[PDB]
Amino acid sequence: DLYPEGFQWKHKLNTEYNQWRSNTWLTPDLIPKEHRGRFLCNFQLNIVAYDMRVVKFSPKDHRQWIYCVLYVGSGKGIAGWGRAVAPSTQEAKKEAIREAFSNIIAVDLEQEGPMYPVRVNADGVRVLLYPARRIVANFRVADILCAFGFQHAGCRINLKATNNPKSPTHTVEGVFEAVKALRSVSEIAASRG
Amino acid sequence: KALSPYAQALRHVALRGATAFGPGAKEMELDMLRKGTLPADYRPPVQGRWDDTIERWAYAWQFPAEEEQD
Amino acid sequence: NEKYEPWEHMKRMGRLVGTGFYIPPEWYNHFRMFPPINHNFQ
Amino acid sequence: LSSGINLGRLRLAEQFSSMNGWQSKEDPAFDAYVKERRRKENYEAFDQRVERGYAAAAKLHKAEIQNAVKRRLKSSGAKFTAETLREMSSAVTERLAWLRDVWAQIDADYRSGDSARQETAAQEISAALRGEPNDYMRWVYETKRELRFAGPVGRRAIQEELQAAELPEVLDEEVNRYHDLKLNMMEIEREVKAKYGVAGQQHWAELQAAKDEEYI
Amino acid sequence: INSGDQSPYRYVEERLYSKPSRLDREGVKVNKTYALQGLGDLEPLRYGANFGISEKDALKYETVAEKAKYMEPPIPYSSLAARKLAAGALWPAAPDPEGMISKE
Amino acid sequence: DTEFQALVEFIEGASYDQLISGRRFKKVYDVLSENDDMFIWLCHTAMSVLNPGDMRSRLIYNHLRILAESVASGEMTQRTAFRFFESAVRSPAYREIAKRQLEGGAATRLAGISAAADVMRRMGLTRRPMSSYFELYQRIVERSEAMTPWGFPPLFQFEERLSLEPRLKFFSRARIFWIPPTWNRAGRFLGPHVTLYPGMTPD
Amino acid sequence: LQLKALAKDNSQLNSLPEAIQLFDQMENVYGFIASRPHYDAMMFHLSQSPRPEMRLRCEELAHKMELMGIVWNANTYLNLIRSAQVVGDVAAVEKYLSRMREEGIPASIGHLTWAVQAHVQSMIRIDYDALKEKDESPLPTWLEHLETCFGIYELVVRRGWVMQLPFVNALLRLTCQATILSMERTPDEAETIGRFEEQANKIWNHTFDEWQLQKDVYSYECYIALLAHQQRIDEA
Amino acid sequence: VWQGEANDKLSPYKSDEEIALENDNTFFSSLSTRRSKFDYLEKWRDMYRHGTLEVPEGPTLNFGRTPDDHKETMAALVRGWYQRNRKEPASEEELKR
Amino acid sequence: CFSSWNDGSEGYEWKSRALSEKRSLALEFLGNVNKRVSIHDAIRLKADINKKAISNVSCPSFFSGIEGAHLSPSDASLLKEEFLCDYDPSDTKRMAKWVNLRSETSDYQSYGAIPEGERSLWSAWYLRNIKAG
Amino acid sequence: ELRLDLTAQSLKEAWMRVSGGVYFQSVDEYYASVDGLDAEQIGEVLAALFPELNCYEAQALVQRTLECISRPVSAASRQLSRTITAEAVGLDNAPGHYTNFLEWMGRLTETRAFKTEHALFEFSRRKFNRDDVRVMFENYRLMSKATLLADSADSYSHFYTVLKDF
Repeated sequence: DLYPEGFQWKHKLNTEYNQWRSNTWLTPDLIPKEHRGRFLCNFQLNIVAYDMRVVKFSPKDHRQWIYCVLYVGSGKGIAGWGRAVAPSTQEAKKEAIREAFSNIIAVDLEQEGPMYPVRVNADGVRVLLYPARRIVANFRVADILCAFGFQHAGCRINLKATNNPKSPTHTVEGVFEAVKALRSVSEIAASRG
Repeated sequence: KALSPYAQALRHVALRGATAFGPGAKEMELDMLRKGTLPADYRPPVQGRWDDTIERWAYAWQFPAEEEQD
Repeated sequence: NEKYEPWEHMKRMGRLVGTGFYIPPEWYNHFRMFPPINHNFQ
Repeated sequence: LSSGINLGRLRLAEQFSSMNGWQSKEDPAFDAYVKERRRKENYEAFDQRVERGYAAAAKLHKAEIQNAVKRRLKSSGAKFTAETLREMSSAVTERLAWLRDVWAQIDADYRSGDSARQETAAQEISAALRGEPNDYMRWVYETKRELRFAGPVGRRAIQEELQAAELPEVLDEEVNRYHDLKLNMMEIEREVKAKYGVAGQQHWAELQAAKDEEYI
Repeated sequence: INSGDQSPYRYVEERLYSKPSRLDREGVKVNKTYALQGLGDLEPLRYGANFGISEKDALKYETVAEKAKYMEPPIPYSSLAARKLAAGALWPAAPDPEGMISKE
Repeated sequence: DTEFQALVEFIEGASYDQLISGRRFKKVYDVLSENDDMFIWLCHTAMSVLNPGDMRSRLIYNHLRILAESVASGEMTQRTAFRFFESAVRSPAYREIAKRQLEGGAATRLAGISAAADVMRRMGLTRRPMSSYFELYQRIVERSEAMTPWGFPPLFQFEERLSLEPRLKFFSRARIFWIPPTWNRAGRFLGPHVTLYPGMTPD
Repeated sequence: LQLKALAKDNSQLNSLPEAIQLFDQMENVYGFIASRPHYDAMMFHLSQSPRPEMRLRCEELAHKMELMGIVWNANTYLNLIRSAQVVGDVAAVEKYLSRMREEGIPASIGHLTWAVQAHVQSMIRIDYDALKEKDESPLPTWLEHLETCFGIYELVVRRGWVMQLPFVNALLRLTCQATILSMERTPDEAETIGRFEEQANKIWNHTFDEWQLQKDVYSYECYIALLAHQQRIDEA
Repeated sequence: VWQGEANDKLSPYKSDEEIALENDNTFFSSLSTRRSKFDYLEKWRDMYRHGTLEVPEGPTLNFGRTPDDHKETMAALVRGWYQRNRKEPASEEELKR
Repeated sequence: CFSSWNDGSEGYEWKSRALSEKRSLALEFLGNVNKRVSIHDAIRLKADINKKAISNVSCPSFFSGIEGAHLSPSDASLLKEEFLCDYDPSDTKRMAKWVNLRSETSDYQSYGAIPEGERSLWSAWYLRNIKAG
Repeated sequence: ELRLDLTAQSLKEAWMRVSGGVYFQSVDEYYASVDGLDAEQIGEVLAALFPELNCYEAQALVQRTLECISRPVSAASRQLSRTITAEAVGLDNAPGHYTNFLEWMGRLTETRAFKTEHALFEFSRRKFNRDDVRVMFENYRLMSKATLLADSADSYSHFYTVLKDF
């Protein structure tokens, strides 16, 4: 929503005639206060994983909540990823979406990708992001590279040094940590002079 | 706007009328404080020396230094 | 932790605004003219 | 480097260090600076409630101009460059200058001394503090849309009538934002039940009957 | 405070400092009202609204190392922290010194 | 007038129930304490101890003024603003300026906080137009950031680590702090998920 | 001195990012606080590029200058007029000329020279394709831009000012650019091209020796550009 | 005058002395050298209190408040504009042509 | 009468006629398909006949039109304006604000006035200018 | 205290009899805090009219005459000197700026807004019983909606009517 503040007419509503109709779950408080009325681009949701987690409140009471990892992203260069746990599915999706909007980042799409190899690693997961003229990744990584708008890019993830290599948050966390550590050409040229 | 300060002064008195040449806003506040008819949301000009010190601090944060070289 | 830093937050806001599809708040341009005070190089 | 600028900065720093060296009738240059600043402040200040109403109206106008630039860039699909930021800041500053020139009249009427002028100025201040928008802005948006959609005789008539009336520079996106808003149903119901009586209630009952027939 | 077949000290301790109490403060829909509702400056600073620790953000981490890794640093100062600073309640008062008297 | 609405609904609810409940008082304690005047008073108390003639103090003053206006506008959240404030406070230049103001003797921090209250009145940084002077009185007559010798609240998060080390006795010498899980009996409800803090007990 | 040398350096392409990085290295790493000569040497270099980010940098630098207790002078308004003229913004130049006389700072001849150059660059950046869609000739806009600057030339001889070489060079640039734009946009209107060429020859042939001025590299540059646009290769 | 400076297209290039010579050329704009808006306001303040300057009570330039504001500012300037256009032929007919 | 002109359910026999006229005009402007016909010679002549039939109708004037054959400043202003100004172009435009020329037809005669979202029969777009005062 | 306030009030209206009507204070003479009578002029009066008057009582009298001409005399800086000492704020060698602040804060305390903000503060600190809430219910029910809108035009009049007893 691009209009959080403005003239509030009494004879007229706050809604417009040609407005995109919302979803069953989409509420206007998902985007936080510092990002409200700032994004000029529409976002698309992609779910990384749903999972079932037993949550302990008391020694006498254990609930079974749902834990969801996702990432939101637009093809114009802005994307973020999040994860949250909640008693239901749509509540986990809402809280993970507001977590993904809380941790949003961006890149420079002048070259539609990197211009130098970025080899980074978190604890165990080692991800390389190298330049190319095509997109060289598996589908779970190619979807994230399309979420950032990186069409001329290549990404390779090694998960063998992790404790749980089959965890679904490791690949998206590694791609976001490698893209976050990538410097643009204008930033390097300004740093050098 | 590209108005001359002569035309800016003429437009100023055209916008404010005859009260532009009368008392200031804080003189009206001083009269309302002395007569006793001052509302609660108004800040009362109760002490002149300390308000002078306050405004001298707030204008000293923008006061230019002397860069002239003899 | 150094991943939450005013220079890192300013760089994140700068590369967020540099897409052209994010609108900068007033504190971004007001911190470009008045940068945060660094402890280094002293 | 013991230069002129560095020694000037050093004596400025030691002058304002304590409380003593910068008070009244102590340094003549700072006294002349504060005299010129208070001289300008004696002319360009308002009443405090006038300043609060101007702050609320300026916040609303700044938000509306930023929403206009958002609507233009959302419809055109272009990027937010530094040139659009320069244009938006220039439009915001000229609208704030126009709002200062408007609220100078409300400050003059609030400090005039007449009963009707002070009551109308208090009405304007209370309307600005509650967040209620101006009817002048509604008339300005409507006459800008009618200037847009009229032919050349009507366009020349509106442009010749309003050339001397100091109107704000309103973008097309503000008029489109005002026009594309849906109207409130309950306010129309209250107006049709206050202006007309039981005939208005029967008209609203047959309107709700037509609504429930279209629901079928 | 109504005891309910318990000692009142341990009952107020369970209603203040237990895990379902602080999770009810964050908002979980626990069984029936494990935390105290109306407290002013007597509320502990761990469970303030403007504090930087939220257990709803911490329920998605399965390990203390993940909580030390991924969580944000806590908010240092708040209004309740200002009231406890004005009251001097940031550190408890020193009791009578038991180091050299006796063990009676 | 949301605080007056909370006050009158508290009054009507407590007169309807014929008791002073916890839900109604928690609601009005949350409505009366949602204001961001605390962080604005932090920034302005840090700005008060500066020097109006020094250029470095002018840089720090404009930085903290922009920070307070950014919090008051709602465009910057609280935690990143606290990061900016603790980075501006921990600098050696700001501590040097505070030490010079302490060693002066006729310090200008009182006129600083008075002009800060006037600025918060004029710029609309408060909830009510005359609340800043009562908050100034509260900062002066009570233990707060206004009576600290350096101009920030005295917590260890606003002090340097090199000064934090030789004074305090923490876990091990020579971020978020946790109890390691080898302590299976620390307290009644104490465990590894309970954080600890260096210079305060928030419990 | 390094920023003053980088402000006129044409040896390499990277003079402006080198100046930006040098200013950042002076402020952040060296710990020096920028004075009026640093701000003037930086804003004079930032006023040469018509990129909007560099103009925004110049405006934020002028705002930080006026916020840090360094008041604006004739050089600061001259740098602002230089930054506003390279994009062809006459409205910002007129607002700066009104703000300069608001504060009592007198406008010298260089401010009116760069105001004439602002009129030149505003004649350059007319959207001629939009006027071709609306079937509007840009001839009255060219006549307004000519008569405004000739009114300025009648103003500078009425105040008794000593006539400077860049002012007459700006008038010659204005007339030669009007002739070039008339040949480019309205090629069939030969009488307007003849009038603009006659005014350009009047400025080139009589106005320089009227004020006893000697022609320089820029004066020959504008006339060589005019003769090169007319495909008169031997005279050029 | 502010409507004449907006359409002059030479008023930003003119000094204060040239516009003050062009508009009235009298003692009323004479300052006796720094020229600004507040100097004219300070001079006209003591010209009002003496009482050599007469200023009508209330804002004669009205806009922004009511949707019909150009009508009320036209009704506040009919006397001044009519006297401005009719007093110099009164001086032309009083010199006994 | 005069008391039937104010608000508050007074003058029901003519207020319900005006509210039914604007709705029935809105229903035939949108939901009547048979009115979207190009005009022919039967429409072109008979509308000109109906143009002249309304122009032949003269309004019945009242008895006001019948006539036969140190002053105050307010009384002398009325006599001087009647003799020196026989035609006033400024006052005849003040009549247009009171009469509000083409009140019920300019709602549909304007260009782009009615939006597409309010083009249904249940929609209340003819009630936007109703102000109780 | 009653001797010095009645002596200062006696000199104020005796000055108003001889002055002859109006007395307007502008901005600049407010900033210098000079009233119609100087401390030399008032101290000359107290030495001439009152023979038996010692040194420290006479300068105490000229202090109260200067503040009674400007505003009504408020005894609040004497209480603020006890709860706020000089070295706590940082003004040890500036007694003039210390006393200028104490009457600036003291006259800021006596306002309706300061008593309102203190009442809203103590309401948040939970210092009321059921007896205070019930009388606040009677103070709110006596205000009508027309009376509430006249009080809500000011920022503190609708709060103070409920919290007057508190």
